[PDB]
Amino acid sequence: IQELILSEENKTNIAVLNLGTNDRRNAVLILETALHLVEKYLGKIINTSYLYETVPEYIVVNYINELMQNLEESKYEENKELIDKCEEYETFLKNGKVDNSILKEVNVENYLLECNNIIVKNDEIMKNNTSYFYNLTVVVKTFVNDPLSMLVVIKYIEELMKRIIDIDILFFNDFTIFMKNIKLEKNMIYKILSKYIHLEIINNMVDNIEFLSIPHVYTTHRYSILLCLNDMIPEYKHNVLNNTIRCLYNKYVSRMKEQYNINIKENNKRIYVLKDRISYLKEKTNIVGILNVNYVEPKRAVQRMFEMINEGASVIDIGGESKISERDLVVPVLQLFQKEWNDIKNKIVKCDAKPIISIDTINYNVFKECVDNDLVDILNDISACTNNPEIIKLLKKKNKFYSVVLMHKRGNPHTMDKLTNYDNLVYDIKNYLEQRLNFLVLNGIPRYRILFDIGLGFAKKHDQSIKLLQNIHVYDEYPLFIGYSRKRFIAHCMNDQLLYQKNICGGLAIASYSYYKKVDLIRVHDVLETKSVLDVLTKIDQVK
Amino acid sequence: TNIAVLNLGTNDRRNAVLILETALHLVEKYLGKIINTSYLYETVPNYINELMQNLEESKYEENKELIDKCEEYETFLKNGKVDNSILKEVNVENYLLECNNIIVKNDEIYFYNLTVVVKTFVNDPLSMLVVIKYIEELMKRIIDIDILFFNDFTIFMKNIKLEKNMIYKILSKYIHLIINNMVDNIEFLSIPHVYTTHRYSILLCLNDMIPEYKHNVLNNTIRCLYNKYVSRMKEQYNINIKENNKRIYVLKDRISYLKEKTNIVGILNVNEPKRAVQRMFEMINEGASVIDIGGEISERDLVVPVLQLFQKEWNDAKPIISIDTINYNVFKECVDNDLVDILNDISACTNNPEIIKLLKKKNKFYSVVLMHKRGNPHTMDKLTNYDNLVYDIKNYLEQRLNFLVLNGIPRYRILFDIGLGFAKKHDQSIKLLQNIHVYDEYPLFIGYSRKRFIAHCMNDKDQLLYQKNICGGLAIASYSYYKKVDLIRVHDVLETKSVLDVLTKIDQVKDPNSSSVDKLAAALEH
Ligand SMILES: COc1ncnc(NS(=O)(=O)c2ccc(NCC3=Nc4c(nc(N)[nH]c4=O)NC3)cc2)c1OC
Ligand SMILES: COc1ncnc(NS(=O)(=O)c2ccc(NCC3=Nc4c(nc(N)[nH]c4=O)NC3)cc2)c1OC
Ligand SMILES: Nc1ncnc2c1ncn2[C@@H]1O[C@H](COP(=O)(O)O)[C@@H](O)[C@H]1O
Ligand SMILES: Nc1ncnc2c1ncn2[C@@H]1O[C@H](COP(=O)(O)O)[C@@H](O)[C@H]1O
Ligand SMILES: Nc1nc2c(c(=O)[nH]1)N=C(CO)CN2
Ligand SMILES: [Ca+2]
Ligand SMILES: [Ca+2]
Ligand SMILES: [Mg+2]
Ligand SMILES: [Mg+2]
Repeated sequence: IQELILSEENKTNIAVLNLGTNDRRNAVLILETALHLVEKYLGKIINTSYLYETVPEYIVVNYINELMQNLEESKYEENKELIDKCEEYETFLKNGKVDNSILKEVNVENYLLECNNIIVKNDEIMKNNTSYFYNLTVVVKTFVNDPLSMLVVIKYIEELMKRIIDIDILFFNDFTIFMKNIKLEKNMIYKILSKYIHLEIINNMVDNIEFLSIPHVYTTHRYSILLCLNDMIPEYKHNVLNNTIRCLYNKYVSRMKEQYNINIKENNKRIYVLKDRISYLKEKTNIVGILNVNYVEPKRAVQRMFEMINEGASVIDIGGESKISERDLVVPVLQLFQKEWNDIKNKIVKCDAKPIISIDTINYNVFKECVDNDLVDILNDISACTNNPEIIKLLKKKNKFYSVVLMHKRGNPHTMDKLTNYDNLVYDIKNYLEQRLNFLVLNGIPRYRILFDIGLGFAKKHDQSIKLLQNIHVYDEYPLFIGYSRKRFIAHCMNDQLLYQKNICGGLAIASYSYYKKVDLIRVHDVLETKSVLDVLTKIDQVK
Repeated sequence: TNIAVLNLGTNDRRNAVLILETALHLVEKYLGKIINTSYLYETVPNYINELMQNLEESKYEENKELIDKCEEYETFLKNGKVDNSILKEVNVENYLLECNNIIVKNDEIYFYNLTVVVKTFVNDPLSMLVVIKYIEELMKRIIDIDILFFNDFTIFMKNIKLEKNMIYKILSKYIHLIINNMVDNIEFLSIPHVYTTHRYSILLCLNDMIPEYKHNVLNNTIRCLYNKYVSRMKEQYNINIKENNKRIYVLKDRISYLKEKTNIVGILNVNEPKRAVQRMFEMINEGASVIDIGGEISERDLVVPVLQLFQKEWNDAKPIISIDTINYNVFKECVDNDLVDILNDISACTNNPEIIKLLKKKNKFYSVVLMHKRGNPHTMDKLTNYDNLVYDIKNYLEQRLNFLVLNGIPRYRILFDIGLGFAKKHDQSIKLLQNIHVYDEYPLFIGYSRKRFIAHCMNDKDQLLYQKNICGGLAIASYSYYKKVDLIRVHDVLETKSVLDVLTKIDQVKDPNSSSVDKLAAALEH
């Protein structure tokens, strides 16, 4: 019992996990706490799905903050170093030569029978007599020897966090396992946990581990699982599966339309996260108000910030970059705002009226200072983290994750207008942003915290800027952020302060278009004007 | 007194209006009364001034008297007991064989169509064809006028030869008075016309006027025959037939394709004539296609000088001029002095139905905006109970169009306005916009600009509300653009033009399938 499980030969495995909660209000917090415990106790997070609000598929407070300060250390070291490839993961996808399973495997026929046996039994049990699920999948490059050991460590995580959180193993390497009548005595659980954790309870866990199925029994039966896997590993084909995850996903979607007339997408919603709350993808065009700092007037800038809030902005994007350092332009403004917002002698109940703060910077030192001082929520990196990818390390704090805008450009402001050739503009830009996302996600950044920005006017001719807008549908599956405001291409569409006026007016046309295209965020100079447009369009859509 | 259905055709694109409207007058002058018209259609298979002055007078009197019913026309539609045919009438199968015989013989090798209904004093379709061919000759493919129906008669006359003596005495019966080309042209006579059920353009026009008509020859109602052709062109040939067979409305004298452009109508609201003519020029330069002038010291004194000064300064890309009046005498003056092109009647011509008489001259037709409202400015906020808001207003406006059409105002010159903010609560104005698609078949003109409902949608204080209200209007401009509203009446022209331009640009796709092509190319690349 103690020989191959606690074997000193350290290996690198690939595991796929499903994370789920029922707590709508705290979903982000619950799930992201689990994500941290996974980085800490299991290995490295190298892929995530989007977050989903999910229809239940049963049939065929702040102690979390205090837990985070009392965690036992892992026996395995964290490494935040950027990686550009992962060999084990490539092997896992292909899906070939890894180490032999230390747990006994079953063949396909045995797996299928045992799996169906569990499901029929479960459908029957459950036919007895509510709330949405919040789901996420993750890929972990794990130092844990085997899936039973991993299940033990996962149950500990579940215990530490305690329906609040459900963590399941969907895949572990290419293994096919069905062990039926597991009992591990308490000392064996202790021994497993001690291999991985500097232990400082177990009583619960003995009861809880009844059997082990790899793949998870419900992998092919739950839409919510297939929905999450489709984001991460669509080309993947496990031995016990009739097809790739993408094919299984697509067939499920059509099976609901043809056999049931249900569009299964309608009540299973994709979620992105700007700060700490759920946003439904494509459900709201958010206004991002632009705050340019270039003079020094930190008091005037903070007044403008407050003006913008009242004018209707959900997000404030501050930037010094377009003598005195960038840091000295932005940090004092953010420090003043932070003070002035805290010294609100108004309703302390009115504290969920705070705008999300975004910083338009490519510079590590500036972002590092803002983050340490709790001055910002989002990184707006116009180089899509290519100028200094080390910034990606600052998006992960132990309990906390930050969101990030990835924008496309070529060159710098003086070389930009030259670098205009594209073989296939729309798709070049899209694939570029997709590749940039794969890199952050490979490096442990939650997929649902990443925003795509085509970068209008950045190494684009005016016709190319227009064409990217005509073809904006290309981002229908993704969180989309655009900045068209006061850019020169608008003017090029119209048939000196009159020219500045027509430009602002022309932007509001793009605000309308964005609204109808369900653009998630628009970065604008003119907040009041934009808010007024969106309000009217919203009201015309509201059927009473 | 007979009921005659005519088709009128031309192929000159530039002068289609002037060609077909002149033909309309000559029909009015020489044949009876126009009591129905269709829309103008573009379908796919000039000293008229000198002619208008030296025109021969009819043997019948022209009365512009309004009517609200026409019993003969109602009997035509039924189709009940009418006067017996004074000509050789064939039966069902005999007509069908003879019909097929002209079709197969002709099957051996842009079009602008308009149908009309005429209450005619002319005794028979053959006599009418004589007057019709004479009408065609006075105007000389330039204009072709056919007889689609004459009462309920099933007629075929196999070979016709008539002399200068016979033709002169038919043409004398109806006119006080060359016959050279006329003798050679009249070969035969078919009632109904041979191509009635065959050409799409004909069925398209007839569906405007007489959808429930069922001639003894034809196997279904004009609508059911129309609807079959539409569904068969899609199912059989995978072609949307409405793509190349476009509906036309006319604002002045030029063709406008229904639902193809959102025109800006600039508001000139008087109370100083010099300042107001400056604003008109400004508005043209900001991108207004139409100017809407309204004073409503007298209404006439506020507006007629401004229009007269404008007309002059222009003589020292012309905007279409619209007058916002319900006053008969004010419109009459403007129209006699060629100062306006359009009547904007906010009472939908119910304040004074006589105003409709002024939308016609010998050579002129003016267009009109019909707006829905209840009451006056002081009472309207109270008059907000509707059985079915959306449908009561549409039917209301449809009844009004029918009335103007019964009286010979061309169908294609009448514009619909829902009257936002007139006897509508804020939610009802919104509901009306939400349901604007109910006007997909019609020329639609709306005015939201600066009205109170815009403000109600929003979540230095009075100046802020003013600014928000102009900006909120731009959202409605955008909506109007996507919904394909034909005209929008606005205060802020530059702003609205800026918005419409950007939206037009976004919509101009150089290659209509480059979207899927580029997608495939990306999918085929490593
Ligand atoms: C030399 O003068 C010029 N000549 C021709 N075209 C020009 N381009 S432009 O006027 O259209 C223009 C204007 C402003 C910008 N940058 C503003 C930003 N735009 C964004 C941001 N962040 C995010 N995420 N997305 C953004 O779109 N941060 C700042 C870029 C292009 C131009 O200006 C540099
Ligand atoms: C004295 O009465 C009033 N009292 C309080 N608030 C009022 N404000 S309101 O915003 O609801 C509003 C504003 C303007 C109007 N009418 C302007 C016009 N509107 C049109 C037109 N012609 C056409 N064809 N279509 C038009 O919509 N001519 C003039 C109607 C309602 C108000 O109305 C004048
Ligand atoms: N791949 C798996 N991941 C998680 N739990 C599993 C798996 N295979 C079997 N189980 C068992 O399923 C039960 C967990 O159910 P739940 O409490 O709903 O997560 C426990 O008895 C586990 O031992
Ligand atoms: N119902 C009808 N209306 C008009 N013309 C007709 C009719 N029946 C036969 N025709 C003949 O068709 C000729 C005109 O043909 P077209 O102008 O080429 O369509 C006339 O001169 C008539 O002789
Ligand atoms: N949609 C959905 N349904 C479920 C889920 C879940 O995560 N999502 N988890 C279950 C057992 O924990 C039971 N049912
Ligand atoms: Ca780790
Ligand atoms: Ca007459
Ligand atoms: Mg579970
Ligand atoms: Mg003909």
